[PDB]
Amino acid sequence: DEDETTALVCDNGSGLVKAGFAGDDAPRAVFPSIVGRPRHQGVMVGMGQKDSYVGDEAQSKRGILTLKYPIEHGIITNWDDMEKIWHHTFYNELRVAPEEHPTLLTEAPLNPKANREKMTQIMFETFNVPAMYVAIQAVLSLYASGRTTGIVLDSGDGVTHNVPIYEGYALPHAIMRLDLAGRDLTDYLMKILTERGYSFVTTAEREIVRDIKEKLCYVALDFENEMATAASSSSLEKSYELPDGQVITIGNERFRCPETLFQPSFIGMESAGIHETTYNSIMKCDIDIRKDLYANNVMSGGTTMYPGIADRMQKEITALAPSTMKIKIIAPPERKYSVWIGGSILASLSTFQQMWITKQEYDEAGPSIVHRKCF
Amino acid sequence: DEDETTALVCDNGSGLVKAGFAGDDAPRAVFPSIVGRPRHQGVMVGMGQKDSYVGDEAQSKRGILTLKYPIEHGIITNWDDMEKIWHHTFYNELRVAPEEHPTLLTEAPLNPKANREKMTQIMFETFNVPAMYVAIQAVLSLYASGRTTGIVLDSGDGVTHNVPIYEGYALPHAIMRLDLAGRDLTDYLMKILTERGYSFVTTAEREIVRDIKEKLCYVALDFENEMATAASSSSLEKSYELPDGQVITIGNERFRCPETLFQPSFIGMESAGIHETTYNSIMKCDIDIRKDLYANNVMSGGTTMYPGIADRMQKEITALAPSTMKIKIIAPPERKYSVWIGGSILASLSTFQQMWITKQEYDEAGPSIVHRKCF
Amino acid sequence: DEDETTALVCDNGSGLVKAGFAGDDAPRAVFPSIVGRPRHQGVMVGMGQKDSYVGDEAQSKRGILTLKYPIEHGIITNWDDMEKIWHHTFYNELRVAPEEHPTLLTEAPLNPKANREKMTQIMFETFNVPAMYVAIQAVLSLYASGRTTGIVLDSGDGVTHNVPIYEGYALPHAIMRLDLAGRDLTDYLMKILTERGYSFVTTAEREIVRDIKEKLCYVALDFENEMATAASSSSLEKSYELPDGQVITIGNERFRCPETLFQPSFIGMESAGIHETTYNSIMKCDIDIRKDLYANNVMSGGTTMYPGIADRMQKEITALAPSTMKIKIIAPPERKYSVWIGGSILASLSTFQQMWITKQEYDEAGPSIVHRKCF
Amino acid sequence: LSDKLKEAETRAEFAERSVTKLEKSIDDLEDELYAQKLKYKAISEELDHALNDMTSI
Amino acid sequence: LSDKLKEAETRAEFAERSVTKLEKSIDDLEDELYAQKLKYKAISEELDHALNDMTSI
Repeated sequence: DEDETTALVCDNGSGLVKAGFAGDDAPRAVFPSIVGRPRHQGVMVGMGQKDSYVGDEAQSKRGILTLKYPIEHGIITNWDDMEKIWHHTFYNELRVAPEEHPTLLTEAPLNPKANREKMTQIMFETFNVPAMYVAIQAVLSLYASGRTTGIVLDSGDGVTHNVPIYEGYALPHAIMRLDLAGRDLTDYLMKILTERGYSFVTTAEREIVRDIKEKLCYVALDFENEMATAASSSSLEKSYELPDGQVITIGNERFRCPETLFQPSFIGMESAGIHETTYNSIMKCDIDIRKDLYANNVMSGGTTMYPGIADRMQKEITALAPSTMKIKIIAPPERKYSVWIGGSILASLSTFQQMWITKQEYDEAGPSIVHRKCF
Repeated sequence: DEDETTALVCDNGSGLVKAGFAGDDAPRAVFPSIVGRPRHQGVMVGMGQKDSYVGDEAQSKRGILTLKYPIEHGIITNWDDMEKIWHHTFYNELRVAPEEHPTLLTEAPLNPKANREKMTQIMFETFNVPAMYVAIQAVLSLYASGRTTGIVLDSGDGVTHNVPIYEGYALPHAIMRLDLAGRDLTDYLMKILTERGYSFVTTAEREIVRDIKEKLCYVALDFENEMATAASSSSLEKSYELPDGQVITIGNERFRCPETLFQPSFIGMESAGIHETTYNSIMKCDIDIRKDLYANNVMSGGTTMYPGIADRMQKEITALAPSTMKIKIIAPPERKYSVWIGGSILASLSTFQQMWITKQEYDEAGPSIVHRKCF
Repeated sequence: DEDETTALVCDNGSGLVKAGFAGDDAPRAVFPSIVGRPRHQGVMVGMGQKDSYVGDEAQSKRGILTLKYPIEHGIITNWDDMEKIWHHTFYNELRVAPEEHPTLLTEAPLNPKANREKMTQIMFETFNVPAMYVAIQAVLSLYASGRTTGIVLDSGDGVTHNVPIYEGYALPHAIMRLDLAGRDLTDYLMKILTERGYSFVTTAEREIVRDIKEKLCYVALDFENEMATAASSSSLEKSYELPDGQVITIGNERFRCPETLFQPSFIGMESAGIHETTYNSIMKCDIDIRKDLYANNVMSGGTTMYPGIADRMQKEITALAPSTMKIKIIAPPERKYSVWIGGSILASLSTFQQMWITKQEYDEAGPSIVHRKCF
Repeated sequence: LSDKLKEAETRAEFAERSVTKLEKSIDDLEDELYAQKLKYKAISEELDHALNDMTSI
Repeated sequence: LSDKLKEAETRAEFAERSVTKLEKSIDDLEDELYAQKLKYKAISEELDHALNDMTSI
């Protein structure tokens, strides 16, 4: 509920969409970035049944639906599905019509430009939003974390960008984009669970493995030591109950999934991992910047939920990092929600009300305008 | 905050800015002559952020700034950045306002006249100082050291002046203005540290090297012997800790840099070194002058603080000089900051209160007046 | 397979290696400075398969190899990998044993001492070369161009050294070492091609972008006007064919890349560009030297093959230079092969036979000898 | 041949551009030589005409 | 491509002759400019010299 024409804020990834009203500390609605479609022939009539299902509808009726998402490795590929997600999120759950509210959408700085143009176009042409702005995900993560300086390691579902910012300024030459994210970690787990005798390939099955990953996995402070024990003893297996009452137990696979973050070679990627990019983004920053970024490396986005990741990352960076200097990783509670929270912080600033593209400038120029007006 | 209209005294050089009030025995504060500017695009909103930073602000936020020095080897060219340096020096440090105090600034005897005219113009037109006086650095150097007769060896960051003064009179035909200074040593050290595998090319790197030089360097009494051992053993090496935690170990570069003062050919300069210029400035004077000048070679400015510098120059001058006669270097602890002290001495003399340009004479004549009123 | 005991010429850089026999006009063995290694688990047996691949082998089998460069920013960081490049270049392609062929290697004037001594050591202890020499690329560039005077802009993959020579003598105080090179231009292009929807990060991708740059990029004489049309119309776009049959179409990125040479801030570098450094290499030399260096601005090495660069530079230096003065660029079609050609000229010169360090002097003094004997 | 053509086209285009640069530089030299003669012999020859009068008296 | 190459190469080599012809003409115009500058200089200076010598009388 809202009693003022505040800006709307909405973070959109390949995982989930978080939305709410600017000025709060949390989204008021969160939906999966999913549009579902039936793959069966109907026989009964007078059954209702939709052509397409969105967000929670897509998951609730998923037993006979194929589930697809609109965003791939940071970009929108299906604008029509994003319009459905935002239509449902804004009008049915948040009960707000964007026509009366400015809207803030987000992306990291290296995100292909088509994404910013589509975010701008959908809100101006299908929602008639009076104003738009596309913000940097690293900017919003630092606002949420209480920082102006730090490196944002946005280990989300799609892509990780690891963007360094100092005194509120971009250091773009040092952004070390990485082709490793939560969606790939799910795929690793599906293959290793197949080795254990449980094949997961269809939509319902893919959703189960994603759910297993989120609830059972952890990074492991020491991979080899954790594996030496997990591979030898059943006492480290965690039992997950499958939707049909059957169970699956997961042992060292429980940590080998997130280990891909430290071992991308697990999914065929030519990279050492998220700690390597954390290190390279700071390594390329000015010598008089480094000390402030090393003491403030920032976790943002999801996959940061791993109760093994907090110590695993600081150990891995400290090992590469300079002596004398304090090396530290910030792993705030505003995790998995930091971009939305930062969005609220930015959207509600008085200093940000001059940053909006109006629905005047938009129609005169078209959506390419976002490329000149936002950053 | 002062309870008297004491003159303000400031040495605004290519290196440091020294300031305090007339009548004291030291500058109250010393900081670099730096105005810094962001070299990056801002991305966070509501971050404050200046267009330019001054002095210690410029160094404190330097991680994203390019840093410039308005004074070029003794002359002021970027008067706008110097207005900011003076405003900071006076109001944020000394807590004085030139409007309520006469002001004394200083320059070398063969410094281009443009420097004295521009300093006079700005203090009268932008700070509304009631009076001005551009002093000679050589005059101030001997006042601080306690001599009416001697050679001023002001070997600081900008230029080495080399001027003989006898009984308070200039002997100008014997001035050996030399383009060899502490500023060249910083850049030379960056190049020889590059030879060791530690390249330095940027502002941050230059400020790091200036710090290495100021803390690790010396000249030594016997260069070749010091060189032979430094080049052969770790026993003459000294480490330095960089701002980012890197450690550089420096050997004969520790003195090979500073040695450029005696061997200018190291930086491509056509010069016999500071000891020969001292020697010749005396040899060009009458024989009833030389007896007093050789016994009173007086150090002022930076680089005079290097171990072995007074002994190194005295040895070389003595070797070039005739026997029977005594050759001596005066090198008091009030080094590098002694010209400021001399400014305090001059500003406070009763015999100097008729030497001021007032803000009447100034407006009637314009800033060129300094050329006739000061000396 | 050669008919004379002629020294080899091997211009081994951070990019490619041009090798051949002294006395000729061209290299005979041209390889990338690449050592490749498999990053996959084998399934078939009896497949041969090397631990490492070099030069053309590294590129031919690159589909599953990670490719590394043993040389970075002008120096060898991995000498074991250079022994592998050298063994192949010498024995398989040039088909010569160094034992009877002294071999000339190249370096930049301010290149770290460690690199010049390590190159000397490998050729004497691993290849048993009878003698060694390490040459200055600027010397070689001037011989190839028919000059003893000029500014050599050796603008290759590693470092741009900006080094002046007059009447065959070095003018080292005026060398402007610059941390901007062809490798950075490739990285910049990968980042702006990401903006267009084509991210490039892996070895295959890194090699593709370097090939795109070499084939499609240019500077022209006016960036802003070229950008105004490239950013507005498909008429300035050029398509590049990717190895799998897919294509990438590139617009203003085509010139924005190499423009970093004139705008280093594009990669976060604190520099005014290559024309400022060329200018300072001329300007920092004596006034009676400047006229000859202005008239002999010499293009050498890589990046000199960007369309419009020889004239772009003459224009940009002219813009900084005094009027009346003639600024001239030397830019023959033998561009970039001029270092190799000079290596041939110098190595075979009768006046330079005494400049070779023999494998007598080498063992008595050790590899540091190169520092005292070559120049 | 496609590459030889692109290269020859680069050379043709190079030569068209080089020619263009030289079309500009020939005209600049045609105009600079013109201007220098037009102002130099016209002024200095005029100065020698003035010599005819300057050195009279 | 063989025909397009022959044209690109022919046009390139021809245009390269236009490059060398314009370039040569530029150098010749510059030698003329120089000579013109030299004569200008020599005349103005000969007159200024002689005039300085002959300012008086």
